[PDB]
Amino acid sequence: FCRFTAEGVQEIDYKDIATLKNYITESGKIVPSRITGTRAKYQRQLARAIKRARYLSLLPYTDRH
Amino acid sequence: RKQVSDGVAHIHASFNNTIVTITDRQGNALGWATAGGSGFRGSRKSTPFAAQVAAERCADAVKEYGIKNLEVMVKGPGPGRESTIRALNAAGFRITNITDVTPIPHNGCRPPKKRR
Amino acid sequence: PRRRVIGQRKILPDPKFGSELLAKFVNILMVDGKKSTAESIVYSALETLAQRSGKSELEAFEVALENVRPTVEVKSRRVGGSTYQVPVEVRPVRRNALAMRWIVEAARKRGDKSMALRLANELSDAAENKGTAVKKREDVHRMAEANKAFA
Amino acid sequence: IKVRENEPFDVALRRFKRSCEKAGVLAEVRRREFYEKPTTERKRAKASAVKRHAKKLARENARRT
RNA sequence: GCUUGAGUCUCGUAGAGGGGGGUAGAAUUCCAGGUGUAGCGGUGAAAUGCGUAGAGAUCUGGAGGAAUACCGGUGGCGAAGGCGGCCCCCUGGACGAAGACUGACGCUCAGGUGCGAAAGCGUGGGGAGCAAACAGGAUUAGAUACCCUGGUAGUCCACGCCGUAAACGAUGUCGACUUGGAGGUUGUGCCCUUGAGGCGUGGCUUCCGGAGCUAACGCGUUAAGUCGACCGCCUGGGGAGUACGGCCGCAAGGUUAAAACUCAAAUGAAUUGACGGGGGCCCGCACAAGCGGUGGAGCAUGUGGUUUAAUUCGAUGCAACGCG
RNA sequence: AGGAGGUAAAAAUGUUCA
Repeated sequence: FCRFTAEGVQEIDYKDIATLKNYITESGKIVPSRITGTRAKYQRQLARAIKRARYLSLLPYTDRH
Repeated sequence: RKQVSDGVAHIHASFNNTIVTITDRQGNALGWATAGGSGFRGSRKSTPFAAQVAAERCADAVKEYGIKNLEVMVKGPGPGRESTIRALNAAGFRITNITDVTPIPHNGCRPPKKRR
Repeated sequence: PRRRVIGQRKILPDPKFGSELLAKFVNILMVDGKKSTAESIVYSALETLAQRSGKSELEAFEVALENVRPTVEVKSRRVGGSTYQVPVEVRPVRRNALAMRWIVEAARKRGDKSMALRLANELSDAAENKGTAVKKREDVHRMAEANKAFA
Repeated sequence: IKVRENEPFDVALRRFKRSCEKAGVLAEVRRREFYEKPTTERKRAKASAVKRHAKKLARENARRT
C-alpha cells in the first residue's frame, strides 16, 4: 500500500539503521514484501543490507540476546 | 532455605510432556514438577490438564524458598504452554513478564523423517 | 433421534400428595405394567423410612436422593482416534432420574425379606450415604475426576 | 517475544505468539526432510490460491441467495 | 558488392551463473562443573533404552561437523543437471540504449568430444545430525515391514571413475507468420516529479482463453496453429531393453541389440454405472440412552446329520429353519 | 474477509465357465 525510493530515487544503505529497523519486526526478522508493499527489487537490496547490518551487530539476529 | 525473593519459571512443554522447573534469577534450580510425576500416565500425560497439576505441584515444594514474584519463559510447542501459566498465576504468584524461548534453528541439522 | 427433537410427556402426580418426583420413582420401579403393586411398595417403604428416621415422608426421600445424585458422568465421545472416556456435566432432569434408578437396582440386591422393606433399608442406608447404591455414585466420580483431563 | 504490559493485564493476551512463528516453523522442523516436497506444495499452495481468486472474480452467476 | 541474417566495439542493468579462500549467528550432539530431584524418553498403547553411580530439566564455559531460519515469491540465473547467510578475489552469459563497423562468417549436424541429480566405486581426511545394513522392543496368524529405542556404510571435503533418472513443459533445434485479457520480473524513451504516476518501446516468464488443430483430454504468439531446414526415433503384446558378440568400466554395470516360442490382443482418451479403510450433506431402533429378552434348563415345534424297508417332496445368507 | 495449532493401532482371501 505504501512505496519507497522507486519514485524518490536513492539507494539502500546498511549503515542507515534508522530506516532499516522500520523494515524488520522487533523480533529481528525481515518482514515480507506482501505486507510492506515494497518493490521486489529494493527488497533484495534491503535484505542484503539487513544481513550486513546483523554482521556488524547494528541489528539483532534475534531479540532474545 | 536461603530465602530467595525473585525467580523465573521454566516451562518445557513438549509433545509428550510438560516438565515445569522453577529456578532463581541466576539459573540455579529450586524445585520442579512434571505431568508424568503426578500420575497421569499414557495419553493423559500429553494433556493441558496434566500441565495444570504440574504447575500446582510445582507451585508448592518451593514454599521453603518463598518466591514472591517470578517470570515465565515457556519452551516448545506442547499441549500446555498456556494452560500451565494460568494455574501458576492463579496459584498465588505474581507474574511480571512472560517470554517465549522456543529453540528454532536456522537450518542447523537434518530433522527425522519418521512417522509414516 | 436424528431430526426429532419433540418434547416429553407430562406424567401424573402420585395419589397421596403433589410430588411428581415420587410418581416418577414409582414408574422406574414398576415391572410388567403392575403400577398398583409399585405404589403400594414405595408407600410402605415410605412410612418405614419415616419411622426409622423421625423425619417426614417426602423430606426423608430427598435427603437420600441428593446423596446418590451425581453431577458428572462418563460419555464416550471420540476424537477420531481412540474413543477415550470424557467427563460431561449432567442435566437436572437426568440428574435425579439417574439417581432414582440406582437406588432401585440396589434394592434388587441385598435380599432381606420383601423389596418394600428392602428399598426402605436402602433409602435409610442412603441417608448416612454408606450403602451400595451410593457406591455407584462415587465410582462414577472415581472414573470422572481421575480422568477429567478432557474438555 | 517478551510480552509484559507491566501492571494492568492480569491475563496472557500474548497475541504475538499466534502472530510470529511459535507453531508454524516449530511444527515444521518437527520431522520430515523431503528435500523436494516443499516445491510441490509450493506450487500447489498458489495453484489453489489463484483458482480461488479466479472464481472470486467470477462468482457473479446468480446463486439466488 | 549491399543490408533487415549473424558477429564485434563504447556505456550501463538485474541476477541462489561457475571456481577458490575466509567468516557469522541460531540450533543439535558431546565434554567439564554448579543448583536440584524421581522420573525421562516414546507411542494408538507399551516396551527396549536412559536414571538414585544421581538422568531429564536449568545455568555458565568449551570442542566440533553439517545446513544456512526470516527475506523467499507458479521470483531470478544457467545448455541441462542444477544453484540461495555474509564477504573478497578470478571469471561466463543474457538484456536494454543511441550510433558506428564487418559484410552471409548463417541453420542443423551421423560419427566424435564435453558437461551430466542421486545412489554407487577407488585413495586420503572428516564424522554433529540423519540413516541403508544390522540389533533389540512392539504390532501381527506370521512381520527378517509399516511404529519405537539405538546404529555401520553413506551423507560432507580434495582428486579420479561411473554416465544412469518420471535427466519431464513426458513436447528436438532454428527461423517466419497468425485476434486478445489479466499479473509478475528486468531495462529504456517521451510527457508535468505537476502527488503512492500516464502513454509507448524491448527481454524473460505465469495463468486464462479465440481461430485453428487434436482421438479426446487439451495446446493455444514460450503452440500440440500455419510453413520451411536438418537430425534422432517408432512399426501389435509378451519374449526383452533380455541372451550372444563388440566397445567402455576397478566393479556394479552401461551402451549397441536379436531369435525361437506364445497370445489376438496389449494400449490411449473419454462416458454411464458400481465401488473406495476418498470428501461433503442427509436419513432409519443403525448407533447412542434405556426397557425386556435369546444363547445356560425343561419342553412344544421346524431344520440339518445319522439310522431305517421308507423316515414323501420342496424351501436352506439378510430375503430357509412354528416355512408350503 | 486473512493465516496457523489439533483429528483414524489393526481388518488376509473368494475354483474354472456363463
